[PDB]
Amino acid sequence: ALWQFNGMIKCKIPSSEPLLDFNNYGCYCGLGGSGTPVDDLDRCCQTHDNCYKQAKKLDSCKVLVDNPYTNNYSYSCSNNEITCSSENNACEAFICNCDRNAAICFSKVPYNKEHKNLDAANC
Amino acid sequence: ALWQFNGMIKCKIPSSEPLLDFNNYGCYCGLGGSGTPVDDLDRCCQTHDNCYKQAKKLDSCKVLVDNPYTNNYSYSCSNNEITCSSENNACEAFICNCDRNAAICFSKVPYNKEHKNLDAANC
Ligand SMILES: [Ca+2]
Ligand SMILES: [Ca+2]
Repeated sequence: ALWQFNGMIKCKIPSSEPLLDFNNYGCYCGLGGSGTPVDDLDRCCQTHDNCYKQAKKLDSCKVLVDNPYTNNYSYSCSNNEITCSSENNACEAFICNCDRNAAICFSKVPYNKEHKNLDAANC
Repeated sequence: ALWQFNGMIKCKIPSSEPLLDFNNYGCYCGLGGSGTPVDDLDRCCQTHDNCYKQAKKLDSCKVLVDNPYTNNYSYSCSNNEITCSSENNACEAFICNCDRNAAICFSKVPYNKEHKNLDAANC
């Protein structure tokens, strides 16, 4: 869920408030997304949107009526590393991994304020 | 909460159903507990009851109206090891550790069916 993803990105970027800093960035970081990623942080977001859309094709995920930003899973953050728990059932485990990967991606790319609240005419 | 503790003990003992196998064992494994532990598994349970009672003295825990078996925290199980997450606030982090320790204790001691549903006249 949204609230596990928020903490995974602060696990990796402790100075950040992910829901403010990474929301509404580029063409993909945020609800939906279309067009060409404007940079690498945006490409991180596009890959995560594709991961979430892959998750929805999983038959395990067909039973999950709570769709991905409300679908709760388990993970821990320890010494700024993220671990998806084995108690996750297959669907939750797929979304956890989607989230792990996007948070780690976000910590490896530049952040460009120019792209914050980027006008949609760009996507 | 009860449901995080159940999974921590299956993290460590994967063949088990903790809520059936360790409930109502000796004088301490179960709600409450008084008397002398009948064995080492029971002493594991006494130490965990003392941990939970220590937790209740914490000032952090004073705000937690949901008392410990409903007080949810985060942890992961990976390769049969348990890790209490850093996103746990202090109270939850104290209970998580109480639970980590009891699950690891339960995996290191003998299990004695004689003590299963042990008559209270014994405690
Ligand atoms: Ca998006
Ligand atoms: Ca007890």
